Amino acid sequence: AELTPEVLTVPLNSEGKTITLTEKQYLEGKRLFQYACASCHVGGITKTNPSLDLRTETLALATPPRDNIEGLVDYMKNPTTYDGEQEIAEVHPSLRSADIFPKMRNLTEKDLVAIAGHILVEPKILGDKWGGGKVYY
Amino acid sequence: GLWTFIALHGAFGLIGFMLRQFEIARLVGVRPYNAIAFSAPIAVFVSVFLIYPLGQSSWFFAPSFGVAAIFRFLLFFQGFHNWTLNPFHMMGVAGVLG
Amino acid sequence: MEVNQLGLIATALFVLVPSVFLIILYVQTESQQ
Amino acid sequence: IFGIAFSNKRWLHFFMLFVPVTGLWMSAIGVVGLALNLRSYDFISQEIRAAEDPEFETFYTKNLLLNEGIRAWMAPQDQPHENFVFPEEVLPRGNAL
Amino acid sequence: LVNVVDEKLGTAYGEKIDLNNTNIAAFIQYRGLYPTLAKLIVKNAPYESVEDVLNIPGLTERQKQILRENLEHFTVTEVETALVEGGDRYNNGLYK
Amino acid sequence: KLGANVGSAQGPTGLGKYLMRSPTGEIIFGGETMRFWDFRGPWLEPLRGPNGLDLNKIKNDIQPWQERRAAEYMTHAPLGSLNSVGGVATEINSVNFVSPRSWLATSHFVLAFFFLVGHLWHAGRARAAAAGFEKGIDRESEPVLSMPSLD
Amino acid sequence: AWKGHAVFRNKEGEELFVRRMPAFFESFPVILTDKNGVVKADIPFRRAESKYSFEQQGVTVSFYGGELNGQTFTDPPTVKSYARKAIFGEIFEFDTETLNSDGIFRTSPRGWFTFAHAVFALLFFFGHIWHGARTLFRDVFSGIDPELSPEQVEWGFYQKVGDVTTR
Amino acid sequence: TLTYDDIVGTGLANKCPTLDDTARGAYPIDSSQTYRIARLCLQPTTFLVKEEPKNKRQEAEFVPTKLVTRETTSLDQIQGELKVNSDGSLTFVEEDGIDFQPVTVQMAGGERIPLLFTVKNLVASTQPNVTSITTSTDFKGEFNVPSYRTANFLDPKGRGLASGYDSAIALPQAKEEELARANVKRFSLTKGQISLNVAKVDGRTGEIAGTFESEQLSDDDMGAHEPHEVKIQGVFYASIEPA
Amino acid sequence: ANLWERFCNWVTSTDNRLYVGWFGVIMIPTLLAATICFVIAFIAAPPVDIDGIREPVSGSLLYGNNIITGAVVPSSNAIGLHFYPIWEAASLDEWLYNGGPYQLIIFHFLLGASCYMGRQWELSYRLGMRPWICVAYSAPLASAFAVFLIYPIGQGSFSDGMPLGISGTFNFMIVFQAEHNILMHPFHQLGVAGVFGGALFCAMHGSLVTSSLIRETTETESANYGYKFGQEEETYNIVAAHGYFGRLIFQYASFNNSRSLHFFLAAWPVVGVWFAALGISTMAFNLNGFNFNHSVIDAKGNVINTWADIINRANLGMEVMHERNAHNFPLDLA
Amino acid sequence: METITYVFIFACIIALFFFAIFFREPPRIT
Ligand code: CLA
Ligand code: CLA
Ligand SMILES: C=Cc1c(C)c2cc3nc(c4c5[nH]c(cc6nc(cc1[nH]2)C(C)=C6CC)c(C)c5C(=O)[C@@H]4C(=O)OC)[C@@H](CCC(=O)OC/C=C(\C)CCC[C@H](C)CCC[C@H](C)CCCC(C)C)[C@@H]3C
Ligand SMILES: CC(C)=CCC/C(C)=C/CC/C(C)=C/CC/C(C)=C/CC/C(C)=C/CC/C(C)=C/CC/C(C)=C/CC/C(C)=C/CC/C(C)=C/CC1=CC(=O)C(C)=C(C)C1=O
Ligand SMILES: CC(C)=CCC/C(C)=C/CC/C(C)=C/CC/C(C)=C/CC/C(C)=C/CC/C(C)=C/CC/C(C)=C/CC/C(C)=C/CC/C(C)=C/CC1=CC(=O)C(C)=C(C)C1=O
Ligand SMILES: CCCCCCCCCCCCCCCC(=O)OC[C@H](CO[C@@H]1O[C@H](CS(=O)(=O)O)[C@@H](O)[C@H](O)[C@H]1O)OC(=O)CCCCCCCCCCCCCCC
Ligand SMILES: CCCCCCCCCCCCCCCC(=O)OC[C@H](COP(=O)(O)OC[C@@H](O)CO)OC(=O)CCCCCCCCCCCCCCC
Ligand code: HEC
Ligand SMILES: CCCCCCCS[C@@H]1O[C@H](CO)[C@@H](O)[C@H](O)[C@H]1O
Ligand code: OEY
Ligand SMILES: [Ca+2]
Ligand SMILES: [Cl-]
Ligand SMILES: [Cl-]
Repeated sequence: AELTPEVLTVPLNSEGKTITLTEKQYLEGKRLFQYACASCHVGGITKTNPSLDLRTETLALATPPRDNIEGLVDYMKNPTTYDGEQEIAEVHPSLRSADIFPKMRNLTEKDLVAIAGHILVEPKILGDKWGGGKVYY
Repeated sequence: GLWTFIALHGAFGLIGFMLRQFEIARLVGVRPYNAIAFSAPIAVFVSVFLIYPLGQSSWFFAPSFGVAAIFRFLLFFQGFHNWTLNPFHMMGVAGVLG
Repeated sequence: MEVNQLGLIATALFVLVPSVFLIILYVQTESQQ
Repeated sequence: IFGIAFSNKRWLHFFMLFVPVTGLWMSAIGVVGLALNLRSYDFISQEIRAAEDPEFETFYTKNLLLNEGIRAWMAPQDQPHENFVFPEEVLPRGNAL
Repeated sequence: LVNVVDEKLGTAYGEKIDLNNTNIAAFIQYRGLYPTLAKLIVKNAPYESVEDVLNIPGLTERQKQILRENLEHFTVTEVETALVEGGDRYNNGLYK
Repeated sequence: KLGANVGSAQGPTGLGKYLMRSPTGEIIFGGETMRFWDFRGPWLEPLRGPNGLDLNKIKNDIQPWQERRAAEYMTHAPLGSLNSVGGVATEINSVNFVSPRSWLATSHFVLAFFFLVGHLWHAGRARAAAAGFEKGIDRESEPVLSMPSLD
Repeated sequence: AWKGHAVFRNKEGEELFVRRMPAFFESFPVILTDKNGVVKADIPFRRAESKYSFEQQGVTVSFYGGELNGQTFTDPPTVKSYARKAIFGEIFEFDTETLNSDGIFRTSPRGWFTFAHAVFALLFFFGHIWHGARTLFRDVFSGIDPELSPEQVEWGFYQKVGDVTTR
Repeated sequence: TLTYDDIVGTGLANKCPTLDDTARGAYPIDSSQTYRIARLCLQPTTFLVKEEPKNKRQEAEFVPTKLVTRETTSLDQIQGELKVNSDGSLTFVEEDGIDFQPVTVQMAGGERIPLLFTVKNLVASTQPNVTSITTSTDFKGEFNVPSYRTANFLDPKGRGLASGYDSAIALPQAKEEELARANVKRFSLTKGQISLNVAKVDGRTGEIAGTFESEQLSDDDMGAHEPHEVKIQGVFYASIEPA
Repeated sequence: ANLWERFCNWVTSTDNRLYVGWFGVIMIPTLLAATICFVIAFIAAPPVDIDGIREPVSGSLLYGNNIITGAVVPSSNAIGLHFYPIWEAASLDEWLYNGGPYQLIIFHFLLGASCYMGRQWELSYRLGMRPWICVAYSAPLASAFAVFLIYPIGQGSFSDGMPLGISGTFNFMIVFQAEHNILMHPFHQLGVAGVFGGALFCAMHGSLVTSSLIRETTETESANYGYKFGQEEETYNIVAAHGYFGRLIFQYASFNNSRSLHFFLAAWPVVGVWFAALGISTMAFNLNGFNFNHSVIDAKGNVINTWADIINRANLGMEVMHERNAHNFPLDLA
Repeated sequence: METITYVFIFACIIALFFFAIFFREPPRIT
C-alpha cells in the first residue's frame, strides 16, 4: 500500500468538489497538526471532550458540516459548538483567538489547508484507529 | 524456520558447552561442579523454549527471541497463567534474588 | 472459608515427618562421643 | 550484625552454588506445569467466598481482574490465527478508563 | 431477579434515543441536537410521549424544526432509576 | 455546561462524581484526584471559599480563561516516555513531550542518591583512614583476635 | 445427560454460533457470529453502548437431541445461560451435589500422568549429570590434588592440556 | 471573617454555622411573597443503627455506632424553593446542593454499616398557618435514598448493573441459581423521613438553626443483602431569603 | 567511670552478642514497633479502604486471607501523603479503616533499616574493618525506599505504595507495568542484568571454588570438614580454578586476583540494583519506559505492529481493569 | 484452622531464629 493521489483527494467543499493534496501537503499537515492540535486530538479523539471526535462521519454531522476543507478551515478560524449554535473561540484554539492561543499566531491560510487535509486523509489510512481511542491502539 | 533453527542449534550448543565444562574439568584436574551448576540454565532453556510450547498447541506460544518479545512472554504468563501466584516461580525468584 | 480440609493433615505431616527425620539424626549424632 | 554468620568457607561457596541453581530448577518445574495449563491460577476458597459475597475483596481478586483485562485486550493481536473479534461492548473495563 | 438495564435494551431504548433515559452523548448521532437541544431535552425530561419534546419552553422555531425532523429517532420509555440517578444522563462514565 | 448539577452528582462509589469532602471536611474535587486536594494554584483559588470549593462560584463564576488553563494543564500532565512521547505509557506516538518538571525531578533524584552513596563511601573511608585501617586488617594486630568469643 | 445441541438464532432467524473457549482462557466472553464469522450478538460488559445484546438482537435458542430436544427458549436470561454453557461446547446436565462439586475445571489422568512424568524426566536428567560426574571424576570427589603443579594448569607449559608428557 | 486558610485542616469545614443563643426571634413570612432557602446545612452528630432481633417478637432498638470515615459527613450548600401554601404552611422543595455523603459507621463487634446519608429531593412542610418562623416552627418531610453505589459500580469479581460480568466467571460450571442474588445487581430507591426542629431564629438575617432527626435505610450492596434502618441525629442551619 | 560513660561503653561494646551501637539505639525500637504492628495487622486487621472509595480491601488472615493473599493494606487514597498517626484518628476503628497501620509500619521500618545500614558502618569501625559493606546494603535499602516512600511521594499517595503482602506485591508490579511500562525502562533492564548477573556469578563463584577444593577429607565425610574456621591457609586452589575457567572461555576473561574478583561480585549486583531502584524512583515522577507504540508505519501510513505494540495491548488490559471503580475522568494522571 | 496453621508455622520459625542465634554451635578458631 502507498500514499496515492486517490488517498490524497478529499472534499474541498460541501458541493462535492474535491481537491488533491500533495504528499508534502499531507506531511506538513501532520507536522502542524502535531504542533497545534495533537495535545488534545492525538489519534483523532478529543481528550478534553471525548464525546466529539475527528472521525469524518462525526464531522459530516456537525453544523455547519466540517467533513471538507472549507468547513475545517472555517472551523480553525471561527470554531463553533457541534450544532453551530455557539462560537467557542474563547476556549478553542483558532485564528480568531490567536492572542490567547499563541501557537495559532504563526499559522497561515495554506497551513490551515494542510491541517484540514491531514484530518480528512488520516481516517482513509487508519480506518477505525482514527477517532477510535485506546480500544484500537 | 529461523526460530526452530536457533532453538535447536541453541539446545545442542548448550549441551556442547556443558560437555566442554566436563572435558576441561577432567583435563585440568578439578571437580565438575561448574558443569553441574550449569544444569540449571539448561533446565530453564529446555522447559521454557521446548517443553512449554510442546505442551501447548504449537511453537507459536514459545518465547520469541527478542527483548520486547520476551517482555510480552512475561505479561502473557501473568494474564493467562497467573504465573506470579505459582509457588515454583516463587522459589525461582527466591533463588535468583537470594 | 471453604478450604480443602485435608490441607490440615497435609500440612501437618509435611512439617512433622521431615522435621522428625532431622531431629532423629541430630540427637543420635549428639549422643555419640 | 545479623545474628548468624558463615564459619565454614567450603559450605559458604557450596551454598552460593546451591541457592540460584536450585531456584532455577524449581522455576523450571513450574513452567513444565504451565505446558499443560496446570496452573496455580486460583484459590478455590477465595472464589467461593467472593462469588457469594460481593463485599469480599482481596489483592488476589484484584489481580484476577487485571489478568482478565490482559487476556481480553491482548488476545486478538497476540493470537491473530484465532481471529478474535471482540466488539468494544464486551471488553472488560473499569469506570471511565 | 433481573438486570433492569439488560431488560431496557429489549425495549425501544435499545433502538432509539430514549428522551427519558438515554445518556446525552447519544444526541451527537443526529445533526443539530448537541449540545443545545440535548441539554434542553434532558433537563425537561421525563416526557409522556415523544412529541411532548416540542412543548419545551423557550424553543426557537429553528429548534422546533430540528426536533420535528428528528422525532422518528426518538422514543420514550418509563424512567429507569438506574439510568438516570448519579447524574448518569450527563456523564455515564463512558469516554472513548 | 451540559446541565449537570455537579454538586449533587453521586458517582458510582457513592462519593460525589465531581465534588466530595476531604477528611477534614473541605469541599474538594472527586475521583482519584481526591489525593491532590492540597493543591493550590492561581487558576483554581477563585473558586475556593472558606469551606473549600464553593458551589455557587462553581455554578456562576468560572471564567473562560480558567477553562483554558485547566485544559492546557490537563493535556500537559508531567507524564511521558523516556523517548519523549507525552502521555500515559499506553499512549500512541504523536506528541513530543516530557515535562521540565519530570526531567528536573528525576535527574536530581538520581544525582542526590548517588551523592548520598558518595557520602557513605567517603565518610566511611575517612573514618577508616583516620583510625589507620583503610588498607585492611593488620595480620599481627587483628582486633577481633584480642576480643573474647561471643559464645 | 446430554441436554442436546443448542442452536442459537436471532430475530431475523439467522443461525448464530457461539465462539468456543480456547483452552488458554480461564474465562471467555460470549460472542455469537454467523457462518461468515461476523459478530451478530454478544453479552456486553458495558451496557450503555451495547449494539449486540441478546435483547436487542432477539436471540433464541432451540435444542435438538438430548433431554431438551424439541424445546425453544426465548427469554434473554435463559438464552444467555445456555450461550455461556455453549462456549464449552456441547451442553450437559451435571449432578453437582453428590460430590459437592465446586464448578471449577480439573484435569484428567492424561494431564496428571503427563505432568508427573515430564517433571520426573527433567529431575532425572540432573540425576544422570550428578552420577555421571561422580563416575568420571571419582578420583577428585573429596577434592583436588594438594600437590597440583601450578604449571599443569597454567598456559603453554604443556602443548596438550593435562598431558605432562607434552612439556 | 474566616478564610480558607484559617479553616483548612481544622475540621471546621464539616461543621454547620450555629446561631447565637440570643437568636430566639421570629422571621415574618409575607404570604404574598416567594421565599428561598439559600443555604441548608445538615451536620450529623450520631448515627444509630436498629438492631435486628432473633425472635422477631421482641422490640428492636437503635444502638450507637462509631464513625470511621472521618469528617466527611455534612450536607451543605443545599438550596431550594420555600413556598407558602394555601393553609399558611411553608414547604421547602430541595432543588440542589451537596445533599448526600456516603458514611460508614461501625457497630460493636466490628460490623461496618455503609449508608448514603442524604436529603435528596427533600420535600418538607411546617404546620399550617405559619405567619412567622419561630423557635416552635418545625419541618417534617420525605426524601429519596438512591442505591449507595450507582449503576456502574463493579463488585470485586467484576459483576455490576450497567457494567460488568453477569455471572460468577471464576466458577464456570457452578449452578447459577444459588448465586443469583450476588450475580444480579439491583438498584434500590427508597424513602427516608426527616424532622427539623427549629431552635434558633435570627429574624433580622433570616437565619434559622436547630436539630434534626432522619430515618433511612443503609447500603444493601445492590441487593446482595438486607439494609439496616438508620437514624441520624444532628444539627442544621439554614438561611432564608426573599426570592 | 560515670553512668553516661558506662552506658556509652555498653552501647558501643564489641562484646554484646548482638551489637547495639548508636544506630542500634534508633533501630531496635523502630524495628520492634514495625514488626509488632505488622504481625498483629497481618493476622487481625479489618479491611482497609486503600483507594479511598469506601471499598475496603481485606488483607488479614482472620478476614479470609491466606499467606499468599494476605497483606497490610496501604493507607487510604483520601489521606494521600498526609501524616496519619494513631492520634490523628478519632478512634482506633477509624485508623484501621483508613489503613493507619501501613503508615506506622513503613515509617518505622524505613527508619530502622536506614539505621541498620548505619549500624553496619558502625560495627565495621569498632572492629577495625574496612567500611563499605553498608554501601552494598544501600542497594536493597534504596529499593525499599523507592517502593514505600518515593513512589508515593511522586504519585501523591501512600495508597500507591507497595502493599505489605505477597499478592499485594504482584498487584503493585502489574499496575506499575500498566502505568510506566517498566519493562521497557533501561533502569529496570539494568536491574534485571544486576540480579540475573548476580545469580549467575553467585553460582559461578560457588562452583569454581567448590570445584577447586583441596582434598583434605575421605569420601565418607563432608568435604566441608576439610576447612577449619580461622585457618590461615586458603581452602581451595585459585590457580586451578583460574586454569579451568580460563580455558572454559579464554585466559583473559578469568580472574587471577581474588580481591578484584570478589570486588566484581560485590559491584555487579549492587550497581544493578541501584539502577533498578533509580528506575522506580524516576518513574515515580513519570519519566517512563520507552514508547514505540505505532513507531513502525508502512508507505501508506498503516501501522505495522511490533512486539512493543503487543506489550501495549497487555498494558491496556491492565490499565482499564485496575481499580475499576476509582476513576471518573478519562485519564489516569496519577 | 488455616489461620491457626499459618500462625503456628510462623511462630515455629521465630522460635527457630531464637535457637539458631543464641544456641548455635560456637565458631571455634583452630
Ligand atoms: C522479582 C522479580 C522477578 C525475579 C527475580 C524473577 C526470576 C525468574 N523468572 Mg520471573 N517473572 C516475574 C518476576 C521475577 N521473576 C514477574 C512479575 C512475571 C510476570 C508473570 C515473571 C514472568 C516469568 C516468565 C514467563 C518466566 C519467568 C522466569 C524466571 C526465572 C528465569 C531464570 C533465568 O535466568 O532464565 C534466563 C534464561 C536462561 C538461563 C536460559 C539459558 C541462557 C543461555 C545460557 C544464554 C547463553 C547466551 C549466549 C551468551 C549468547 C548471548 C547473545 C547476546 C547477543 C544476547 C527466574 C527464576 C522463567 C522461568 O521460570 O523459567 C523456568 C520464565 O519462563 N518469569
Ligand atoms: C540537570 C541535568 C539535566 C536535565 C534535567 C536536562 C534535561 C533536558 N535536556 Mg539537557 N543537558 C544536560 C543536562 C540536563 N538536561 C547536560 C549535562 C548536557 C551536555 C551533554 C545537556 C545537553 C542537552 C542537549 C544537546 C539537549 C538537551 C535536551 C534536554 C531535554 C530533553 C532530554 C532528553 O531527551 O534526554 C534523553 C535521556 C537520556 C539521554 C538519558 C541519559 C541516561 C544517562 C546516561 C544516565 C546517567 C546516570 C548516572 C549519571 C550515571 C551513574 C553511573 C554509576 C555507575 C555511578 C530535557 C529538558 C534536549 C532538548 O530538548 O533541548 C531543548 C537536547 O537537544 N540537553
Ligand atoms: C538471561 C539470563 C542469563 C544469560 C544471558 C546467561 C548467559 C550465560 N551463562 C553462561 C554460563 C553460566 N550461567 C550460569 C548460572 C546462571 N546463569 C543464569 C542466567 C543467564 N545466563 C542464572 C540466573 C544462573 C544461576 C544458576 C552458570 C553456572 C554458568 C556457566 O558456567 C557459564 C559461563 O561460562 O559463565 C561465565 C554463559 C554460557 C556461554 C555459552 O553457553 O556459550 C555457548 C553459546 C551457545 C551454546 C548459544 C546459546 C543459544 C541460546 C541458548 C539461544 C539463542 C539466544 C540468542 C543468540 C540471543 C537471544 C537474545 C534475546 C532473548 C534478547 C553465558 C554468558
Ligand atoms: C503473622 C504471619 C503469619 C505473617 C507472615 C508474613 C509473611 C508474608 C510470611 C512470608 C512467607 C514467606 C517468607 C515465604 C517465602 C517462601 C519462599 C519463596 C522461599 C523459597 C524456599 C525455596 C526452597 C527456594 C529455592 C531456592 C533457594 C534455596 C533459596 C534460598 C535463598 C537463601 C536462604 C538465600 C540466603 C539469604 C541470606 C540472607 C544469606 C545470608 C548469609 C550470610 C549471613 C552472609 C554473611 C557473610 C558473608 C561472607 O562472605 C562471609 C565470609 C561470612 C563469614 C558471612 O557470614
Ligand atoms: C563444521 C564446523 C564449523 C565444525 C567446526 C568444529 C571445530 C573444529 C571448530 C574449531 C574452530 C573454531 C574454534 C571456530 C570458532 C568459531 C566461533 C567463533 C564460534 C564461537 C561460538 C560463540 C559465538 C561463542 C559465544 C560464547 C559466549 C557468548 C561467551 C561469553 C563469555 C563471557 C561474556 C564471559 C563473561 C563472564 C565472565 C568473565 C565471568 C567472570 C565472573 C565470574 C563471577 C567468575 C567467577 C570466578 C572466576 C574466576 O576466574 C576464578 C579464579 C574464581 C575462583 C571465580 O569465582
Ligand atoms: C508487645 C510488647 C512486647 C515488649 C517486649 C520488650 C522486651 C523487653 C525485655 C527484654 C528482656 C531481655 C531480652 C533480650 C535478651 C538478649 O538479647 O540477650 C542477648 C545478649 C545478652 O545481653 C547481655 O546481658 C548481660 C547480662 S546477663 O548475662 O544476661 O545476665 C550483660 O552483662 C551484657 O552486657 C549484655 O549484652 O544481649 C545483647 O547482645 C545486647 C542487646 C541485644 C538486643 C538485640 C535486640 C534486637 C531487636 C531487633 C528487633 C527486630 C526483631 C524482629 C524479629 C526478627
Ligand atoms: C538485630 C537483629 C537482626 C537479625 C534478626 C533476625 C535474624 C534471623 C536470622 C536467621 C536465623 C535462622 C538461621 C538458621 C540456619 C542457621 O543457623 O545457619 C547457620 C549457618 C552457619 O554456617 P556455618 O558455615 O557455620 O556451617 C557450616 C556447617 O554447618 C555446614 O555443614 O549459617 C548459614 O548457613 C548462612 C546461610 C543460611 C542463612 C539463611 C538466612 C535466611 C533468612 C531467613 C528467611 C526465612 C524468613 C521467613 C519469615 C516468615
Ligand atoms: C485542547 C485544548 C484542544 C486543542 C489544542 C485543539 N482542540 Fe479541537 N477540540 C477541542 C474540544 C474540547 C473540542 C470540542 C468543542 C465543542 O464543545 O464542540 C474540539 C473540537 C474540534 C473540532 C470539531 C470536532 C467535531 O465537530 O466532531 C475540530 C474540527 C477541531 N477541534 C480541530 C482542531 C484543530 C485543527 C486543532 C489544532 C489547530 C485543535 N482542534 C486544537 C479541544 C482542543
Ligand atoms: C437460569 C438457568 C437456566 C438454564 C440452565 C443453565 C445451563 S445448564 C446447567 O448448567 C449447570 C452448570 O452451571 C449444570 O450444573 C446443570 O446440570 C445444567 O442444568
Ligand atoms: O494505579 Mn492508576 O494511576 Ca497510580 O492512581 Mn491513578 O489509578 Mn490509582 O491509586 Mn493505586 O493506581
Ligand atoms: Ca421547635
Ligand atoms: Cl478520576
Ligand atoms: Cl488494582
